[PDB]
Amino acid sequence: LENPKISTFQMNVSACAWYNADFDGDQMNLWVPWSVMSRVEAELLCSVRNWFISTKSSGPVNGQVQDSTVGSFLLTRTNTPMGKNVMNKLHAMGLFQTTQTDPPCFANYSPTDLLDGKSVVSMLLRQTPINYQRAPTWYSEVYAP
Amino acid sequence: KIFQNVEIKPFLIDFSNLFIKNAAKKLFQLEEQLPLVPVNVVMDFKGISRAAVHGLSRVLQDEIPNYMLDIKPGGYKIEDSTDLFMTEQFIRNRINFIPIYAKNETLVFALRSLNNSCEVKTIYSRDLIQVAGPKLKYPIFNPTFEIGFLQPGKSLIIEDIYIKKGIGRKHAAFNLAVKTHFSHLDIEQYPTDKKEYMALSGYKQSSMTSDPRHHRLGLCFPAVPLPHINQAVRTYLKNACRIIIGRIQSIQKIYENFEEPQPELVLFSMDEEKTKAIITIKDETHTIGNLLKTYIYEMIPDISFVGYQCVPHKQEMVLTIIHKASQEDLITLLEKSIQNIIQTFQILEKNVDELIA
Amino acid sequence: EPGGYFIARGGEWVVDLLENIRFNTLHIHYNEIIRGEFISQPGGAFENSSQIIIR
Amino acid sequence: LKMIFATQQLALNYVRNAGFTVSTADMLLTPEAHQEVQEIINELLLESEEINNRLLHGDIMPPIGLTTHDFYEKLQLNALKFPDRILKPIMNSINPETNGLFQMVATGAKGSNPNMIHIMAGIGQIEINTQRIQPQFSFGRTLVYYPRFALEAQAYGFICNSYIAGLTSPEFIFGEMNGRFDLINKALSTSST
Amino acid sequence: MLIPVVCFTCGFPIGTYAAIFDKARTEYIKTKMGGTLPQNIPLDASLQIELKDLITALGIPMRVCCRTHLITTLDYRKYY
Amino acid sequence: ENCLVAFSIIELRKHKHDVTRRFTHVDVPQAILGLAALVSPYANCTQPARVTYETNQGRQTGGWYCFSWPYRVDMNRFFQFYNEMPLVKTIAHNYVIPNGLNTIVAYMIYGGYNQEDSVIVSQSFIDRGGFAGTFYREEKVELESDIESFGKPDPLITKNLKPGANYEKLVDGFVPVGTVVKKGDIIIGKVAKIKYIDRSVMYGFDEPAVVDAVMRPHGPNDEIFGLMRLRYERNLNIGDKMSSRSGNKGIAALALPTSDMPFTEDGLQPDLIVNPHSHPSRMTNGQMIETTVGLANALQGVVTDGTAFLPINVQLLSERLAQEGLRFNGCQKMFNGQTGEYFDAAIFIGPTYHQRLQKFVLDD
Amino acid sequence: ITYGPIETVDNEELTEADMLSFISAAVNSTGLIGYNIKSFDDLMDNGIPQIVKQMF
Amino acid sequence: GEMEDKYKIFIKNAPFDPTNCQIKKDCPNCHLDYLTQICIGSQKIIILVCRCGYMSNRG
Ligand SMILES: [Mg+2]
Ligand SMILES: [Zn+2]
Ligand SMILES: [Zn+2]
Repeated sequence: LENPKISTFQMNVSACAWYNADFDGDQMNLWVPWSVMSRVEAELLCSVRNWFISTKSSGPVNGQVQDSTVGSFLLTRTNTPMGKNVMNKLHAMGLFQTTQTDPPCFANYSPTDLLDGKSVVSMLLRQTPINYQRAPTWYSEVYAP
Repeated sequence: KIFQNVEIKPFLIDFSNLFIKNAAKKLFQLEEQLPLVPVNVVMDFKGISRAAVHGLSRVLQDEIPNYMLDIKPGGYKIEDSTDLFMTEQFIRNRINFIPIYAKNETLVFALRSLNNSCEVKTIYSRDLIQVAGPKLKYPIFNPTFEIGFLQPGKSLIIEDIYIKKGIGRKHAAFNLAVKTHFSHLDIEQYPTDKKEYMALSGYKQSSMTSDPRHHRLGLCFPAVPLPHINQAVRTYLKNACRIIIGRIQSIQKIYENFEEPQPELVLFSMDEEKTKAIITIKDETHTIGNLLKTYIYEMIPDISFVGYQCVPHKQEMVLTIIHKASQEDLITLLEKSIQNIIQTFQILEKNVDELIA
Repeated sequence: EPGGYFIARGGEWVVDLLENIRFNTLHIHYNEIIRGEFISQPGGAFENSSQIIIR
Repeated sequence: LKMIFATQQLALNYVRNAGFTVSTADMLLTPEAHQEVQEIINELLLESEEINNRLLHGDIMPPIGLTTHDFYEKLQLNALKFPDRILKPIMNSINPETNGLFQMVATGAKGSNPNMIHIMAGIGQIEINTQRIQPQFSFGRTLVYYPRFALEAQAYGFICNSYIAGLTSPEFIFGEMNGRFDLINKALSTSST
Repeated sequence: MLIPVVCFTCGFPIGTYAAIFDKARTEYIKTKMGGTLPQNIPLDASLQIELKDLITALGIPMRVCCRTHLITTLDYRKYY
Repeated sequence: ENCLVAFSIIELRKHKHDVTRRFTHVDVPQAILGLAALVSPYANCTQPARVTYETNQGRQTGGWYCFSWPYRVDMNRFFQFYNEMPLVKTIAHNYVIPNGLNTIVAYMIYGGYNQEDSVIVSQSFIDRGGFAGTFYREEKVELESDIESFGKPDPLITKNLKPGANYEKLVDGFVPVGTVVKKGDIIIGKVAKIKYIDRSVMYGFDEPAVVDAVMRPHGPNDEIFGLMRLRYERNLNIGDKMSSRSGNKGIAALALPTSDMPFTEDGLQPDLIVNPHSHPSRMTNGQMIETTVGLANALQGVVTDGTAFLPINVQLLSERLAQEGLRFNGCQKMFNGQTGEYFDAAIFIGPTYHQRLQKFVLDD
Repeated sequence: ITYGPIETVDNEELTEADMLSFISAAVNSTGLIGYNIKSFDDLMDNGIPQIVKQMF
Repeated sequence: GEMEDKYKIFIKNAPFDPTNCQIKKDCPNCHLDYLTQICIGSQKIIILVCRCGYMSNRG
């Protein structure tokens, strides 16, 4: 961080599950390996991708927390209070201008063509095609009546 | 005529209020209006994108060169500033945020205050005396700011108070206009006093699909001379336009160097028919990035991708374009987009001169 | 400032309000299976106190 | 990990155009739905009073193994539980399509149904060590506010008020007792393990 | 230690009216109380006088932030 | 233990003709709380553990820590320039000076930088002095009786000078008051007769200070010792902890310029953007009621009393908003400052009293 | 002392904000830090001479 | 057992302790409108005592 006015260690909110950390005033240690051997095993052994699956519970550790959970709901929600949950080509493109992936192709879309929220998510999930079918947390038999 | 219907209205003191009248009379012998008043300006724009109108608003807020009063290093005389509570940090922050309407940088002021009485004495801005520069025929600030206060026996001497130039994006003491209104006049609205709609914004179109091209923008300028209101406001608007044009023209001298190896323009041939352009500009903001994206998109409706990013921790704007033409054709289209931006803002400045009398 | 503090070695110190046990009262708690203690004080807040334990 | 970040930006870039907020009016019941909650709570207290009137006539006979005290408290603990229908007046007051407090809870982003009930409808019975408030203020009083051998449910930690309505002094104290237990157990979290 | 030169939130010059607003405010409250001892005027009752029209007469807009910072800022000359 | 106390006068009036519940005394409910807990407004509408959190965090707040600070040489003490009476005050502010500001807080998701107990701050709010003050450290260096003395050491006749340090700043043994001391600078000269060994003092801190006041007083044994007061110009910056009176503490994570912050249709923009997800589990409802009440106080021109255990009605407090020209929920049409696009949702924004907790990132 | 009849006291208009004046009076008489100085005054008036003289 | 000596003093003092729970039930001895209810022991024995000396369960 080349801004001289920042003194904090900054990290993504989805990485806090590894350290059981939050941003209420927690402090964390950081050291940079200077040796070649210590530098190799940092990158090959101790990279945080190795702790994505828990050793304790064999399940995943990371995912969306609090804003990408409620924001992924709103994005893939079928109906908005304004009617159908759609966006034009410009706003569909603008969802991807930050993901740091390769941008999708929107060439087969006029400026007035509307894209569903699921259509935009499918553009991103096509890189790693998976098969999934469960009921969401949204559907609760408590709220159904 | 891209924009019409400017409405200019200064913020005046009401001396029909007896309490305000008496307080002004026996504090500053003030029976008239202050030499510098705030001015509210509301302008209607028609046939223009909100990228352009909001870029103009952002520039007028904190991306236009502005002037403040600063203290030169060592100008705060720790020797004869015997007062203990009026620290240099407190008084410097007080003086930086006094709004000024200055016409040259040469003016230098000084503050020499002595408390030789038995009561705490308040230091106002009428105690700042001009020591260098041509004599002011009109004040550059109001004389009613409470700069500080002195305990009995203490003093405050500050020398070398000069006029510093900057932009409010770097330090807020250079902010110019405060936001007072923004709306789109071509989008219909709900009655949001009803509890059926009180959770929605009020507009009848989602912002994901709406493309408004008729706007009303109201900004308040904090210190403008009373006999020159129209002359000041007009100037401000023109400068805003020009600032944008200048920045746009900088990108304009990058596209033309797409043959030379340049660090701010990177071109790829993704396939045998696709081309990717990446423009990285340091210390740019959402103003230029959004203008560029919007006008590139209007020039090329069937563009494969146009996007931009101003990450806060990187201090740069990165604009990515992916299109189904060659580098020659893509650069031609980019130059056309920039020429359209410059033409839009030249039209805006011409209409500024045509409207404000 | 209300005051109510001490200055020692140039620093400012406060004597803590101490949560002590009431005197002249029998306190019962649980080889030795019960314990009844008593800290008598002969009158006044500064006199010496003699503790007695009935086990 | 690369896809968590990428779907995080789609989610965050959507909300920067859709907006998301929570207000004080997201936590407020309709006057009609406020009466529905008071009816439900009076049913809880009426069923709690029926047990006490059985205690007055000595009609409470425990099973083989339990004493009269522990059978009486088990009857009270279960008679003062919020029915599942308590969410009818909560869900009648809110619009799930716009209410931000509901959407944080319903999507699993933050919060839970008891949190929504406590804020909006009522807190109910305070249980400490799966037990009510035990009289520790001199032999049959839980607080100085309630008489000795008080039979009302309020005397032992039943809070009829929601947070949005404002607790009273006895209800605040009982909730303070409940909260202090959790802090102490969380303090034993570090040391014991 | 004083009412700020500009609003902390938006930057409107609230300080150019601060001094007047102080003195006027004091006089206004003395009109609504009716000549009472400075201690016999309870603090909680002096703050319930509506200053909306006075601030409007100063020429200050109806912004939440500006009026918040103008009304609630503590003066150090009254605490020392 | 011989008393039967009615918890309030409302309870006593309820049982006025009740011969089966005869009270000995009647209580005033606010009496069950301390002075720090009475700072929090509508504290009975918050889950009480957060009231405990505030009682821990209220004393941690910066402000006017004393009215004689220029006459002191303190260690790690913070003086905050600007302080405000809360728009919704309580009885505790009849007896303690408030130390905070009535920040305009927007309760909204804005880019993901306020996630998990972080806030987005206005850089303009920071530049104008919001939660800005000065930080003070002290130094106490003594001498020996005719063995050691103060004075600018000379490298020729003094041994073991500290390596790579700056000795030039000294005048008559001390750096003059008003100059910037750096990392490695020598701040008190000191020579010791045995020829000499250099027991000088160096400034080992990351941020440069300024000599605020230096003095040569006498110790208990009537010996001259060096006393230096070091001051720091502390703005709010990224990593500093804020907190409301309900105990919702958070670290400043991002600072945006004026033109990047969100703004309502009327131009109102926040100083802090706090995540809505900090509310539902913490159940800090008194902060939301405070914003609702304080939003109409500002337009009305009044400061009202929000003491705990007073009768409140959030339905009537929300109608007070609609009578003042706002919406019932206190939410407004708001625009994205970066793009100029309106959110498809009214945003809850209004004045909430916030405090700066004295946990500075530069110290840690 | 024979106090007046309790059935003829007017309190039906006592608001819960009227009851905060009792807390005001209690804090004003008590003082925020009230006992800490009374203890020291008794120590410097009745405490130290008795402990010095009548103890050793 | 209880009611006899484990709580005899408390039971006899109950009609005078002001912190005891009163019950709206008439008295047979002195014809008083209210009685004092005490619930002692783990069997939760209920006793209605009166200032006149009345006591249920033949006391
Ligand atoms: Mg933490
Ligand atoms: Zn403002
Ligand atoms: Zn009887």
